Amino acid sequence: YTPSADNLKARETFQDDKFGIFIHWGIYSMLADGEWVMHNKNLNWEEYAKLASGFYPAKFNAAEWVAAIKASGAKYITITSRHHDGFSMYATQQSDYNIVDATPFKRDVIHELADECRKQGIRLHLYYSHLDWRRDDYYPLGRTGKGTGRTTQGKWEDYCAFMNNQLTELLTNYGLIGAIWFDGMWDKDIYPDGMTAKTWNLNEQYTLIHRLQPACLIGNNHHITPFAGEDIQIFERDLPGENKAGLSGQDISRLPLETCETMNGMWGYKITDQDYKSTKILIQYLVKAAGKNANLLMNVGPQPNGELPTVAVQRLREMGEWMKIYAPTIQGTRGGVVTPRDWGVTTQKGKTLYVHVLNLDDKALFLPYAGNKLKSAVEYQSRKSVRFIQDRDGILLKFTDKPHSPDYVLELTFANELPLN
Amino acid sequence: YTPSADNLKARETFQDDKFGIFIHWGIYSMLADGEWVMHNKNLNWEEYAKLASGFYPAKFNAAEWVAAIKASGAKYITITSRHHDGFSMYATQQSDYNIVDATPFKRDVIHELADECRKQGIRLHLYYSHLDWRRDDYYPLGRTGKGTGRTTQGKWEDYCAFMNNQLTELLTNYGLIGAIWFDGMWDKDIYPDGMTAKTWNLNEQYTLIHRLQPACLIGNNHHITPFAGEDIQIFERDLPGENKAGLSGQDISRLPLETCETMNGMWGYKITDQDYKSTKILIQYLVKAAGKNANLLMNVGPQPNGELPTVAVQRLREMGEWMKIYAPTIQGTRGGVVTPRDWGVTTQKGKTLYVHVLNLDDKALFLPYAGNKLKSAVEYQSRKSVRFIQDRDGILLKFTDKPHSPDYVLELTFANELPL
Amino acid sequence: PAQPGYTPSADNLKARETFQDDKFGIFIHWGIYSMLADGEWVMHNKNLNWEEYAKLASGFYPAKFNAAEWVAAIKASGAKYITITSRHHDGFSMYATQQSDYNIVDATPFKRDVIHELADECRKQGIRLHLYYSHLDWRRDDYYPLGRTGKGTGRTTQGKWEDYCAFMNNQLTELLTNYGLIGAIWFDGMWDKDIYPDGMTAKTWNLNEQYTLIHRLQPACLIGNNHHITPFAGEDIQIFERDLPGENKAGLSGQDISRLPLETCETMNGMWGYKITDQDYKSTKILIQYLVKAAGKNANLLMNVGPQPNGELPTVAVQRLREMGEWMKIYAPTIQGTRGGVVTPRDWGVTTQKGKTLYVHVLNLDDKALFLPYAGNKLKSAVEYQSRKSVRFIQDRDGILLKFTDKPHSPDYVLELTFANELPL
Amino acid sequence: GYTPSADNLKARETFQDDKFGIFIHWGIYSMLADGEWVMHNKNLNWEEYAKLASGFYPAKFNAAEWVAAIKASGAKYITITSRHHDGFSMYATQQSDYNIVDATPFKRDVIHELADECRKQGIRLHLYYSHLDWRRDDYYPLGRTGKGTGRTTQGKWEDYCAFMNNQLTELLTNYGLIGAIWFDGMWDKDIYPDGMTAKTWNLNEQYTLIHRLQPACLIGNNHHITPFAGEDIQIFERDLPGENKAGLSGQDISRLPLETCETMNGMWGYKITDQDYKSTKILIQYLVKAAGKNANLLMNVGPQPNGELPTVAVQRLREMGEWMKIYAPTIQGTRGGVVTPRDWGVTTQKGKTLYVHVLNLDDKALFLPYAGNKLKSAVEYQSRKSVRFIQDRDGILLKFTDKPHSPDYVLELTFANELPLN
Ligand code: NA
Ligand SMILES: [Zn+2]
Ligand SMILES: [Zn+2]
Ligand SMILES: [Zn+2]
Repeated sequence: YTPSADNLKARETFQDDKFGIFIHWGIYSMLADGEWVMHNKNLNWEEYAKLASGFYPAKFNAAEWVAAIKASGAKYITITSRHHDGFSMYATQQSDYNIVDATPFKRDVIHELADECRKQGIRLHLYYSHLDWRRDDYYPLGRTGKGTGRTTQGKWEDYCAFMNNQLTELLTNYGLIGAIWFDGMWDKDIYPDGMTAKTWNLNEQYTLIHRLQPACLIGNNHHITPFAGEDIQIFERDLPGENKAGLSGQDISRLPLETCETMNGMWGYKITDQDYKSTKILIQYLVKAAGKNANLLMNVGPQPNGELPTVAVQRLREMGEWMKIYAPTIQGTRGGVVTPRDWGVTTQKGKTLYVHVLNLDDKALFLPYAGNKLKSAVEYQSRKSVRFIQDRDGILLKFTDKPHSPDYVLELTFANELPLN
Repeated sequence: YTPSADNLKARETFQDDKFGIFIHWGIYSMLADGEWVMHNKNLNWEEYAKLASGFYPAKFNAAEWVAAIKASGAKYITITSRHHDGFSMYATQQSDYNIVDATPFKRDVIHELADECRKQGIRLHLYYSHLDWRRDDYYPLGRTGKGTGRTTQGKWEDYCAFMNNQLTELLTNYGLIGAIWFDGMWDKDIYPDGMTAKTWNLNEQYTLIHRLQPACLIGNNHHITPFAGEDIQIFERDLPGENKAGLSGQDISRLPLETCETMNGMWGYKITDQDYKSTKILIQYLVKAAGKNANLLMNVGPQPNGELPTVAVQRLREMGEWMKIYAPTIQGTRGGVVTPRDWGVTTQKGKTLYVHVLNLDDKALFLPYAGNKLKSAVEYQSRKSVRFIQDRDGILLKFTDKPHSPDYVLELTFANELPL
Repeated sequence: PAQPGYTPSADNLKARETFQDDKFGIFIHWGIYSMLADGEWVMHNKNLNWEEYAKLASGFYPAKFNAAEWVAAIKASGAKYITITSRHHDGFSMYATQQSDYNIVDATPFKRDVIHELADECRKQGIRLHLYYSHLDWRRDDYYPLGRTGKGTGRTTQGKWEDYCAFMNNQLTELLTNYGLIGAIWFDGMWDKDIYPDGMTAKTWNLNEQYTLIHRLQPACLIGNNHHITPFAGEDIQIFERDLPGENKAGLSGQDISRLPLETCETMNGMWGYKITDQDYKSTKILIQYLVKAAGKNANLLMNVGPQPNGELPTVAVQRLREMGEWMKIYAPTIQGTRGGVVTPRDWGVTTQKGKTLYVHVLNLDDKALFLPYAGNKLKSAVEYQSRKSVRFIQDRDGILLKFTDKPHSPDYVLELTFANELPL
Repeated sequence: GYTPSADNLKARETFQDDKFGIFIHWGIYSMLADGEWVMHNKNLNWEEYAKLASGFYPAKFNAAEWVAAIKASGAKYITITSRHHDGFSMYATQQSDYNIVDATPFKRDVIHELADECRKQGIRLHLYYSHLDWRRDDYYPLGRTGKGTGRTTQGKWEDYCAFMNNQLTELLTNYGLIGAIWFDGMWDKDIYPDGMTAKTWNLNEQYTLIHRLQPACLIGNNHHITPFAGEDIQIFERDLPGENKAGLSGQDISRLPLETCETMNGMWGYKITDQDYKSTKILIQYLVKAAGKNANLLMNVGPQPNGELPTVAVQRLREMGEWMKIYAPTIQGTRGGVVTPRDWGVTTQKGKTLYVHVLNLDDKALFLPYAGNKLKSAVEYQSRKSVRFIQDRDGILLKFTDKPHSPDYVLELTFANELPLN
């Protein structure tokens, strides 16, 4: 695999963007207990499908959704085109089990979002599930979905053809797509060959994607070393190199990095979970991702009435108030020469090092960097000079006051370009 | 309270009818985890209310619902006008939290059902909750609804006025109403005066109901001695005199009796519960209720797409095929002079005793009844004669074959009217 | 022959008849799981490490254990035999085995072979001793491959199934050599491998070699196997767990009733091993009726007690047993020495029979007449079993109708009916 | 009111010097092996639970082996449960037959045996004693726990208080010198308005009795609030002073000697399902972090029903001791340092010496926010090599040749003036 020039350009734009919004939306939103409900509660596949003919998110408005997300500073959206329950949220001809043909809503919401994304300057990424709890040609089964009541059995080859045909539709009828974001491969990690490219038909899938849209980036949330043909690496609920959530532990690759996370605790809408992370924690999460050279893909789970959660919209609005001031210290940067520490992180652009102080009550900060003369240091907002001392061992900044919250940012200007590790 | 003559007339018709269908339907059908979900999961009243603007039961059809129910032999429907979550399934003007104003469906389903009920000859009963998990004027709180996020406090007097105004709408704008079926007063059984008529404004409520529709029957699912003004007594998930479900134990009154039960395990739609009682068990439940002089109110929980569960429609249809043969042995009867036994039950009408053999391998049956000469005994369906021996100790019936299922019915004719 | 190839010896057939005559035995589930007092399955249920669990043995000291007192309290109930766990699923041996040091003599400070002590007192007091033995083992690494249980007990090495089978053969040999005459071996656990296509075969479980070995050592020893399916050739009794034969209220049965002697087993509270949270012991009335219903279905009742970690039988269980024996002092002849009666069980009760005698056990009837579907044998007399008062009856070609002067009393209103001809079996 | 004796004040300073002790929770709840709260948590009938006693025989118990394994860690004292909430006495009390000597086949006074060995091996013995009782019917009225243990008779609170006084007298008369009484359980009555008063719990009389029999005996009471007059140590449960990650703290830091208690696995009593013992690295750093906050660490082990200390805990203690063999002077005999805890580590101090404990740092330099006291020298504590430093009015910057090693990279700084205690 050798990525095309347009793909490489897209990789650079992706890393420049730093911030996107995940959207998990499907008929599981009506049950309002998370996107895994079909499997978690062993719901019969035919009984679950009866929900579709009552699905009517009357307050859905794509312009409003995209506007609310753009106001956060985010530059792209990743939306579930089809999740594990096998329901398609677009006008597919591969199955009548889709938002157009099976619901009274009768509208291709992916189409409506694509149109508004294009109009508002937001890039559209498509989540697509390798795992299927409904179709009988997902056979043999893996570790999940054994309780969903399937009693017939089809051919894996036909399931793979189904996925190819759906990917082809998604990359034909919805304009330029910035990425395909695969998920679910891990379902067969119980078999010896269950995590191979051959088992999952990855080479054919990736070649097909890049043939239709060479600039489209491919990610696959398998939590292991990226397969040839992937263009981004995904870390689920952890910064690269961290494993507090237990879904990581894999080596950091050379691909563009993206951490995904929930704003409350769940990907799909969950009516019992209204505990949304504070704006301060969300801002620091984005800064910490940027400081580890990674994008943040922050999730919102839309309601069954088609509105984004009001509290999520407020958080996004307030993140955008901060981005109004600080976006140039995050967007367009890469992880800085000083890797993340307990006090905070650094990001860099050209000859500029942004020092993001997130957690420090003292009035001095040692930076382990030498060999590049520091010409100036100022507070990013006020532009006041920051006193400093530099020698062959590093740089010591001194501050007039306690670092303020949520991020006390210093702009350091060096004589030479900062190295890219 | 002395019931009007129209009310007494309605009480006898109710008992004649013997069989009705309960319907629990609301926006809780969307969450498909039972009608109690708002309390069970301590759902915030404002967050729960956001569900209404996505409620669109597009496959609802009142004519199909009523026809599927009529086909079972059932004679009446009891539907939730407003349950504990406080959402009104009708075009109330007392709150904007209703099916017409708060949902994109925009249709008064109770008015559509009332119209089909009247056209198809089915009587309409209305369930109404005394308990409210949403309104801040339901104050002080009882034992439920403490977790639904209310932070303002109103006045019980205004909540009582709310209930009166809704009852007036229901008994004025929907034609003749066969019964008001109250529920939820047990929520305040934790307080010393929590279960009094004064606390719950029952006398003013009951008088209002009977003023607007004197023939309307009043039931109250309080699980205790019926209050003056009530016209039916409710046993929840048990036959009168039994307490296998733990919600009964109260003395049997002289009011008409009604047992309510679920066809699967839950009143509201519940996607995890697809375990519907067999047709045999449902038929036997109706017969056992009749044999204890009680109606059976059997429940269906409609889906959020507006359809009755297809398996429930099937069960109803199959009950109706049985009723097409056997309806005269339970409708128009009262509990029989021989009270329920392990082998089955009896029902009666005039001088006729119907013996319902539900569970018997023997080719004979002893009946402990004496003092009334038995003139004839036949198989109800075949009309063939059944040999019998009668003396002062009782009656012994003898059969040619072992009793068939689900109900082997004998028709016995006595010289004198059977006592009640 | 009920079971081809296998022909039971004359002495085995005699033991089968005595077993059915006895009708009533007491199950005893005792082991170091009694210390944890949360049931005999605790090592699997809580995924306890096999090495950590074994550390319990060096603290096991049931100082109030008294074999004579146990056997006396059990004899007092009318029970005729005891079935005791020699080794349950946790793999701990409650006797002086040379196949493993993980046993009550070598691994505990108690240092006493309690099966030997019980066998001696059973012989002294006229009670027969049956031995439970587990096919399933959650400790040994030669229980390999695993079945559906025991995957969480921390085994990290693997042995050979052939060595596990040799281990069981040599333990069975010890049990049938060193403890006198043994009335039955009661196997359990082979359902563990019902997840495999050949997992329930005689070949997988080495049953033919085991059964042949048992009957070679003690031809009169009866073999039962709690597999919940059709009995394998060489078994001499059929077990129904927590149900009467033909019933399946507890969900562990459903298998056809064989021609072997039948035995239903049940707990007196809800659990087999001692369980400190479960003090809900069935009433004497329910226990008496359970024994009668078993006898009426031609089955023995094996009723369980789970001894405490201090070595005592639960006081409430001893009281129930005493009160059952008070009833048996009067009514034992209507159950012991009988077989299931020509009238099979009904909602009102059951019948048992012996010779020309039919005992009608009315367990649940408020009316003052009872129809009995039996004809072809002249009824000569009917009396109340205890008072001996005559019971009025009418007999014709369709059956018998008894009439009673009073509502039937509890827990069992027994009538004794005497016929002209032997009752059929 | 309360003025501590000269001997009490001396014992307070020795306790703080010692820094490190081992908690032992042992009782017949060890046989059920599901925690010391089991009789309440599972609503066990008090009579049925007591039947366990006649099967209790910890045949592998050996007081010398226990004390030896604890001494090998560097710890200087042991705190053992003389009687926990289940009401069972682990010593030869004459106030109840429900005790290890009279009610079990073991027939041995394990507190006596431990006291003998503690004296022989030079380890101080502290006695935990529960104010809460789930068995006795004179614990009446009930508080929030123990309502399911099946009591159907009612005694008198004054008789329960007399029972406690009589047991405390035994423990302070028949067992040699006792370094502390460690009370627990009065929070049971925090549901009543007067439920946390000294009057309700008879504390003044109890404390006066303890200090009359053994004036140097230190009194602690795990009530999670401001210490009562007469207490000589303050207890923080599962948190360092000033922290509340475990939710049992939040009380102001007093001027009494401070002690944080914690479990090695997750439970105080033996728990057969819980074999997740904190790593030696985490245990050493816990001890250092406690010392850096001017607190002792009381680290728990829950002995098995066969009488052995868990072997993994013995091994952890041994490894702790291998670290203490090198680093004990940087912890024992110190007080919390003038630089309070930071993300990178902590400081401790003695005289003019500041020990800088680097616990979590990838840099080859460290800024210390301390001024007004001239730094005379800085060395690596273990190697003794000099550490370069810069000092000015804003603080001190230390520079290191290599990345700090684990579990604790210790620098020894020597100042011109005595370090203050704030
Ligand atoms: Na009868
Ligand atoms: Zn378009
Ligand atoms: Zn012997
Ligand atoms: Zn001594």
